[PDB]
Amino acid sequence: MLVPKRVKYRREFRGNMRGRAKGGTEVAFGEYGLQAVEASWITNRQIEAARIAMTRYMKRGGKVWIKIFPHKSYTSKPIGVRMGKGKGAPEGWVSPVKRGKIMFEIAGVPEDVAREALRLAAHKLPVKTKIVKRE
Amino acid sequence: GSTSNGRDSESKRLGAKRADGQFVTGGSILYRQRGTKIYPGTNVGRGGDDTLFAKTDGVVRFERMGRDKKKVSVYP
Amino acid sequence: EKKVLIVGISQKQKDFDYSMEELANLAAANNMEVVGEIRQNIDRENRATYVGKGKVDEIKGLAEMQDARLIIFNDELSPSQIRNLEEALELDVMDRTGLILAIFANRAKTKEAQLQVQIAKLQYELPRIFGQGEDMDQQSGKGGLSNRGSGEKKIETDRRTIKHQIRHLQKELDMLVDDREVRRRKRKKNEIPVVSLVGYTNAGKSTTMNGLVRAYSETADKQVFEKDMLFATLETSVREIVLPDNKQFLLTDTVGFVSKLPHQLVKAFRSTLEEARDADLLIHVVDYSDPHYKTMMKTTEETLKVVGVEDVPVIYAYNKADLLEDEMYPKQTGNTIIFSAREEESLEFLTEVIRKELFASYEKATFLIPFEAGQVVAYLNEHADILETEYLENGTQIVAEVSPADLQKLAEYQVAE
RNA sequence: GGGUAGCGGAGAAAUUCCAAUCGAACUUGGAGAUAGCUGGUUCUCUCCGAAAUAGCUUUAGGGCUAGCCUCGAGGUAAAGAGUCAUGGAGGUAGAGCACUGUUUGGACUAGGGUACCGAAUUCAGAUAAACUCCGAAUGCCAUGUACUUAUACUCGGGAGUCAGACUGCGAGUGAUAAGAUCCGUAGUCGAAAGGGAAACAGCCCAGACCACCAGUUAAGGUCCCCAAAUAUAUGUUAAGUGGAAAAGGAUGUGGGGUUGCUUAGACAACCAGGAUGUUGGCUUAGAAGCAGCCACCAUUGAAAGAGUGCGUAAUAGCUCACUGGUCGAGUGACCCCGCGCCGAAAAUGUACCGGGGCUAAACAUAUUACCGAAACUGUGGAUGAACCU
RNA sequence: AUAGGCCCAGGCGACUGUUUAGCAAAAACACAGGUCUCUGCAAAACCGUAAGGUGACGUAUAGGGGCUGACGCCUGCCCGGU
RNA sequence: UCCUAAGGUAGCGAAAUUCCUUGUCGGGUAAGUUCCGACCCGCACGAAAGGCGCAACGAUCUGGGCACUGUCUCAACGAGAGACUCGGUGAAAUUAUAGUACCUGUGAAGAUGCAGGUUACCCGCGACAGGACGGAAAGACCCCGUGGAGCUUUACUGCAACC
RNA sequence: UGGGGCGGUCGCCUCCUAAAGAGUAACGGAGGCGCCCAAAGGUUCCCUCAGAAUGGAUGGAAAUCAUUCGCAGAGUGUAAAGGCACAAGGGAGCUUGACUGCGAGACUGACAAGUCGAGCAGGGACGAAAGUCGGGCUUAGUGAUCCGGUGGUUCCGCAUGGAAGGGCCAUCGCUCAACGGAUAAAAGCUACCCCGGGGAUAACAGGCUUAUCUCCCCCAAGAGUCCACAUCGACGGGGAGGUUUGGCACCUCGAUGUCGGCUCGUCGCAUCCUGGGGCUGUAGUCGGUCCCAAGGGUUGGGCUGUUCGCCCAUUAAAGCGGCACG
RNA sequence: CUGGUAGUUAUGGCGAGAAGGUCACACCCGUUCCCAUCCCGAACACGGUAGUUAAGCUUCUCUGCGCCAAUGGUAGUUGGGGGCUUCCCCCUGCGAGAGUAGGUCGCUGCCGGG
Ligand SMILES: Nc1nc2c(ncn2[C@@H]2O[C@H](COP(=O)(O)OP(=O)(O)CP(=O)(O)O)[C@@H](O)[C@H]2O)c(=O)[nH]1
Ligand SMILES: [Mg+2]
Ligand SMILES: [Mg+2]
Ligand SMILES: [Mg+2]
Ligand SMILES: [Mg+2]
Ligand SMILES: [Mg+2]
Ligand SMILES: [Mg+2]
Ligand SMILES: [Mg+2]
Ligand SMILES: [Mg+2]
Ligand SMILES: [Mg+2]
Ligand SMILES: [Mg+2]
Ligand SMILES: [Mg+2]
Ligand SMILES: [Mg+2]
Ligand SMILES: [Mg+2]
Ligand SMILES: [Mg+2]
Ligand SMILES: [Mg+2]
Ligand SMILES: [Mg+2]
Ligand SMILES: [Mg+2]
Ligand SMILES: [Mg+2]
Ligand SMILES: [Mg+2]
Ligand SMILES: [Mg+2]
Ligand SMILES: [Mg+2]
Ligand SMILES: [Mg+2]
Ligand SMILES: [Mg+2]
Ligand SMILES: [Mg+2]
Ligand SMILES: [Mg+2]
Ligand SMILES: [Mg+2]
Ligand SMILES: [Mg+2]
Ligand SMILES: [Mg+2]
Ligand SMILES: [Mg+2]
Ligand SMILES: [Mg+2]
Ligand SMILES: [Mg+2]
Ligand SMILES: [Mg+2]
Ligand SMILES: [Mg+2]
Ligand SMILES: [Mg+2]
Ligand SMILES: [Mg+2]
Ligand SMILES: [Mg+2]
Ligand SMILES: [Mg+2]
Ligand SMILES: [Mg+2]
Ligand SMILES: [Mg+2]
Ligand SMILES: [Mg+2]
Ligand SMILES: [Mg+2]
Ligand SMILES: [Mg+2]
Ligand SMILES: [Mg+2]
Ligand SMILES: [Mg+2]
Ligand SMILES: [Mg+2]
Ligand SMILES: [Mg+2]
Ligand SMILES: [Mg+2]
Ligand SMILES: [Mg+2]
Ligand SMILES: [Mg+2]
Ligand SMILES: [Mg+2]
Ligand SMILES: [Mg+2]
Ligand SMILES: [Mg+2]
Ligand SMILES: [Mg+2]
Ligand SMILES: [Mg+2]
Ligand SMILES: [Mg+2]
Ligand SMILES: [Mg+2]
Ligand SMILES: [Mg+2]
Ligand SMILES: [Mg+2]
Ligand SMILES: [Mg+2]
Ligand SMILES: [Mg+2]
Ligand SMILES: [Mg+2]
Ligand SMILES: [Mg+2]
Ligand SMILES: [Mg+2]
Ligand SMILES: [Mg+2]
Ligand SMILES: [Mg+2]
Ligand SMILES: [Mg+2]
Ligand SMILES: [Mg+2]
Ligand SMILES: [Mg+2]
Ligand SMILES: [Mg+2]
Ligand SMILES: [Mg+2]
Ligand SMILES: [Mg+2]
Ligand SMILES: [Mg+2]
Ligand SMILES: [Mg+2]
Ligand SMILES: [Mg+2]
Ligand SMILES: [Mg+2]
Ligand SMILES: [Mg+2]
Ligand SMILES: [Mg+2]
Ligand SMILES: [Mg+2]
Ligand SMILES: [Mg+2]
Ligand SMILES: [Mg+2]
Ligand SMILES: [Mg+2]
Ligand SMILES: [Mg+2]
Ligand SMILES: [Mg+2]
Ligand SMILES: [Mg+2]
Ligand SMILES: [Mg+2]
Ligand SMILES: [Mg+2]
Ligand SMILES: [Mg+2]
Ligand SMILES: [Mg+2]
Repeated sequence: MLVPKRVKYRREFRGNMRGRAKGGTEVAFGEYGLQAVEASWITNRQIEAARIAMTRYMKRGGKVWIKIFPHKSYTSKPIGVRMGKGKGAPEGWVSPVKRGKIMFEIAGVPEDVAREALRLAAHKLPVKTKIVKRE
Repeated sequence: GSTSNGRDSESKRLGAKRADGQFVTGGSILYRQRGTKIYPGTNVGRGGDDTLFAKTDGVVRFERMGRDKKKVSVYP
Repeated sequence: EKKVLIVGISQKQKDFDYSMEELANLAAANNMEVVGEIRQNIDRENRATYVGKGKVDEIKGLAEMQDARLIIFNDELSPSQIRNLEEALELDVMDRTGLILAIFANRAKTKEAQLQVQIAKLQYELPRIFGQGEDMDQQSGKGGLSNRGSGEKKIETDRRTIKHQIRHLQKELDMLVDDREVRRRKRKKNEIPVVSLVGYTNAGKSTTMNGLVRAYSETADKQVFEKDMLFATLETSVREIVLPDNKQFLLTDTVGFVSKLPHQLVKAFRSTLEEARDADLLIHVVDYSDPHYKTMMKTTEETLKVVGVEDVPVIYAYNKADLLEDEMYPKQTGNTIIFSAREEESLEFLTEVIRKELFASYEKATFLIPFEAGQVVAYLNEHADILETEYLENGTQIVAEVSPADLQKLAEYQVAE
């Protein structure tokens, strides 16, 4: 699973996800891509599952791109611990995706199997998506 | 089950202390800083810890020296 | 890759070095690497700290100078031992049971296996609630005559909670067991012989089944897993085999075994060994290129007896006989086979072995199918081994061998010479 | 009948007994001990009117100084407030890769033994509270001769307060939970009645000196309970949606666009045809369009496939694509939008519009009247301050 | 009318006895027995500021204190620390 | 072979002592988390805080059996004393004023009293206890107070006593 | 102090939170300090770094040499931020201003304290001169009062002269670190406990939330003798409920009785039996799954205080939950 | 025409190519003294012009790098109002960053010579 090799600080703020995507709002590498319509956090587990289900249908033919990466980390507390006494220990890694950001790319396959592969990927992500193509 | 943080210093009240165009008495402080964010211009001297004061009575004028620097001056 | 130690004591075992190396292999399987092997030869395990008063210091020093985090012990520890070791070594501890549960919890890729692993882990962690809660029981609010505070004790409340959340999974596993026999209904109604395979990990069971399936199965695309990692196959798979003489039976593969398996997990595999429990021919694939093969074989028999497989025709099949230099394979002695499951002679050899074992009531009997009445020529071609056929003016003459069910099913068509 | 007396006596030992009292008897005195703790504190009207914060504290439910209220008295280069014009300090929102971390895909392997690199160059594309080549809106400081408006400041007498709450916006901790906790900013409650939210301190409108069987409006409303539109014009919904809840599923319904075919006859139906080499080859006991693999032709003809689905173990038989005819007005394929449907389960009794009830008395756009408060106005009274005569 | 239910096996305490008036009758206290130790008589110990007393009108086979608790078999190693 | 003053001897051992634990095997029972006999893996038995046994004794604690029975399956009848009606005498705890319903909701988050509906002629007698967060006792549990008291010691400072 | 205790912390400096002036909290996210330097201070004069490539070397990837490129990619006693190449960085010559008395005026600020300062006088260092120098590129490296010790003094000195003693200036003695320091001097048990208060603050029950828990679904890799969807369904995703383990601390401490059993029940349906039906890997018998359905029914014993659980024997069946865990 | 000496945000710089010169300015020669090198007359210091425009310096050309820079649109946002509230929409005022049309091989002051 995609994790950073090392980080400067182990703890980070939750942040916010308001506004349009700063960059990457268009397809540049492949010819089809999944575009987010809403905004939500995407963990690294959902990136992996949406990728195996995406290359398995393509039978390992053609190249896919991952346009997002889980830079930020989040923490959690055990059950039975009261509030306070510091901060929790990190658990996973997330990538806050604002609306209008392409998350995947497809090239090297015909029209029929490009849309179907993207369709199976979208069902594993918690955001409402749309299949978009280049020009 | 504990935190090793929880330490901070005491704020030093930095920043400007007189405004542009305001008549100022000699010997008064104009700008408290660390290092040299603003250079002393005419009738202005920099102290031991880089506080710009006024040497003569006059009018404070913040003004721009060469492309990437600032200075403060006092004009009678 | 985590850095760990490996500790074990002899305690009157007959397999000390092999079990130690097996623990090393198991640790290497869990993406865990070893940086020290401490072995003590004490007769009886120390009641308080598994190893001993003095050996703890040696373990502590070696782990301190070897940069290791977790220590993996060779046997399950009582809660007092867990607390004492974790408090003296000021690090974490873990036994064989916890390690193998973690291995299974990661290799499980189905709902049944996951539920079984979860129930076994919960049962494992049931005795340690005392030490889990002692720290908060030393400061459990305390006091005295509350006159309004509950009616029980903290430890007993924790036991009630854990038992309440364990019987639910017990009921769910009972329901799952009842479910698993619905898919067996069609096999049960039609009496078809089944050949089930058992053995020790990496003995070649999956490779044997894959070779047979590629040899005879119509759906040759249907294959099985095959890898060198511990516990590659964790779920049983059934395949239907069609020998060229139009004979039918099924062939099933099972998960493998390891030494000193926890008794909690064998209760869970009691279900996964149902297919071998009710079988016709067994094959016990014993490795023949590993010197502790006698130990592994016997361990297989004790595990099978624990499950409840007995009074079953067993055919032993030693594998990997290519590796051994100057050996005659394929061979056959008594009920023992020497072969390698990667060649087109050993496989076919074992096929006629199974043909001898299973089908032995296929007596031959001539038939005279009426010429008009079709649908019987076809039936006596896909369910028999037709020796010769003849054509007459009053019908057709068939000579072949069929099951004793067919001798009475089609008794009238036979004609005596 | 006697002995042991409270800093004491007895105790086969239980903190056991010493006048219904014993981890230290009863009575009087010091004594109105002390209580940063709880309770209580008695007549009326007029004017003004807070705080629940900072600092320190054996300090945290206490106190002291400052902040916030009230009374009195002073001095003017009138110093307070709002807006306007002008001048400034400061790196947030946004954005960006020019530095530092994180990171994707390609060309790229001087040299280690080709990422396994010690790695570096370059192209393209991302990312940041503790990154910045940049950088607003507001806020803040000051000058003015601007226009408007009433406070500021100093000295002195008297206090109370230092448990705050919710709502909108910007953050932290939490799980981007809590009527949670902790800050900044504005409002209301506290200390605020009145009208609307059914009832409902904090939400919306709005600040009660007294009297009136007078009028105009605000939020919210006008079928009945209940004052005022069963109002006007143009459309949507059929779900009681309106009046609860997602991923996902769907020939519900209305409005636009792009298009094929068609009165030299479109779709749908009805009639007829639907074949020859030939059972194509291989594999099979068996493979004739239809167990499986290989090219998938020519022929009659305007049509018929080396056969679209049934069927025979397999032949047989059924059927379709396509063609001709029969009658004669429209039919087939995508995109966008509005309103709707399913997903939809809990415990005393309908019980997720206040009720009745509604197919508008629901929703969208626009327009006009009215009801509606202690608000504002009208009439008559009582009163405080300032300034005048 | 008045007048023992019995039997098998185990833990504790040897037994009769004493105890929390008014929640606990006991496996707790005591006990005959064991052992250590102090005391030569104006004894040690205890009450009292002292005088005066108990011990005792006793004498070491006597008197005060600590632990164990019939009876049977036993009571192991350590004198560095206090 | 390292350290220590020395490294737990005999006798017992899932125990009034075992967390894991309903340890494991055997007995008793149709079925025995308690009981009895064994094993030793004694968290954390052990020799005058005595170790291991032990006839007699016990309103001691524990397990089993015979006899017996309304303890029970499952309750039925009868006697007396209260209760109940009449004559005599005649209190108490409690109490803001009360013409003192149900449901769903609201509210200081659990309403006879608020909102919307549903029910309900006025006054009593014998019974039952769901509510009046029913009565009694300024919660003992918990926390607080620079409150108190009793007890301990290699806490501070002292006194008696003795050398 | 998200009840108290165990754990951790208590004073000072730097950054983020901090919402573009200043200030701004939390048992919020990261680090340092309780010094060092006799030159690591002053002044005058001079110059410039890291790294890389190239050729020769004992000598290697990296030691010293030459050239080229090189706006800081180095350095600045030490942590971070701000700053500095017209040096605040690096060399050399001379020195002790790391001086005495002060100080218009400002910053910060409740107080006690803390910070900057042109300029005047006395007497100097460096420099030809103009001039610079009241420690260090700036911001941490420190604690009052009382009481004692040491040095000085044109102060007082209980009738007078002295003296003892005190005063004034300079300086020394604190892990008073709980760092605005109660005293020169200080640890525990209470289940034998007592008083004044509190729902300002915990244990039962109610309330908000739904991480966890129960149940229901979406996609579909796979299993199921071929066969995703008879029956299951991984890696992932979305909800309903308020029975579990939790979080908060809103009512109750001038008393809301707290487990299990007994008697008595009533309600929900996510149905254990019985009733009707669709699919089936439904030949028959026996079953599996789903839809409608709450009318009635839903056992007696052994072990344990037990809820639960295991076991013996039955039954058409031996349901799951709410009602202050009725 | 040139040698000094200042101001001005690099539109003023970098890089590239050409022309020129003893009247200046430099390159250059030598080390006696003043002075000098952790060694070195390289630099500094001193004494002169045998030689030279190949360097520095002056003039001319550029858009290759750099620098400066609109208009329009967009993000954001004060005030007011709405929602289906991880957030989103409407009216008025302010208004970037990036990208771009475009500009740039400098502009002024004093003194001495030719
Ligand atoms: N030398 C040799 N190697 C063999 C033989 N059979 C199998 N192997 C190898 O050993 C490896 C073990 O795989 P295999 O034994 O099939 O897996 P498995 O035993 O089914 C794993 P599990 O038993 O847990 O299901 C295989 O990769 C195969 O290449 C043999 O006969 N000889
Ligand atoms: Mg600071
Ligand atoms: Mg200085
Ligand atoms: Mg200084
Ligand atoms: Mg510039
Ligand atoms: Mg207690
Ligand atoms: Mg396998
Ligand atoms: Mg006494
Ligand atoms: Mg008593
Ligand atoms: Mg006691
Ligand atoms: Mg007594
Ligand atoms: Mg008494
Ligand atoms: Mg007195
Ligand atoms: Mg007192
Ligand atoms: Mg007023
Ligand atoms: Mg108060
Ligand atoms: Mg005050
Ligand atoms: Mg302005
Ligand atoms: Mg930003
Ligand atoms: Mg005053
Ligand atoms: Mg305060
Ligand atoms: Mg407060
Ligand atoms: Mg507040
Ligand atoms: Mg909130
Ligand atoms: Mg709050
Ligand atoms: Mg609070
Ligand atoms: Mg107000
Ligand atoms: Mg108040
Ligand atoms: Mg009001
Ligand atoms: Mg109101
Ligand atoms: Mg409401
Ligand atoms: Mg009202
Ligand atoms: Mg008023
Ligand atoms: Mg009107
Ligand atoms: Mg009306
Ligand atoms: Mg109902
Ligand atoms: Mg009025
Ligand atoms: Mg009037
Ligand atoms: Mg007895
Ligand atoms: Mg006794
Ligand atoms: Mg007795
Ligand atoms: Mg008693
Ligand atoms: Mg008694
Ligand atoms: Mg005497
Ligand atoms: Mg004793
Ligand atoms: Mg004894
Ligand atoms: Mg000694
Ligand atoms: Mg000695
Ligand atoms: Mg037992
Ligand atoms: Mg016992
Ligand atoms: Mg026993
Ligand atoms: Mg002894
Ligand atoms: Mg003992
Ligand atoms: Mg002893
Ligand atoms: Mg004994
Ligand atoms: Mg006995
Ligand atoms: Mg009677
Ligand atoms: Mg009477
Ligand atoms: Mg409510
Ligand atoms: Mg209610
Ligand atoms: Mg009512
Ligand atoms: Mg009555
Ligand atoms: Mg009441
Ligand atoms: Mg009460
Ligand atoms: Mg009280
Ligand atoms: Mg005391
Ligand atoms: Mg601000
Ligand atoms: Mg600020
Ligand atoms: Mg620290
Ligand atoms: Mg003092
Ligand atoms: Mg004198
Ligand atoms: Mg004198
Ligand atoms: Mg303090
Ligand atoms: Mg009390
Ligand atoms: Mg409260
Ligand atoms: Mg609670
Ligand atoms: Mg309650
Ligand atoms: Mg009360
Ligand atoms: Mg149902
Ligand atoms: Mg049925
Ligand atoms: Mg059925
Ligand atoms: Mg029913
Ligand atoms: Mg019995
Ligand atoms: Mg409950
Ligand atoms: Mg209850
Ligand atoms: Mg000339
Ligand atoms: Mg000379
Ligand atoms: Mg613009
Ligand atoms: Mg711009």
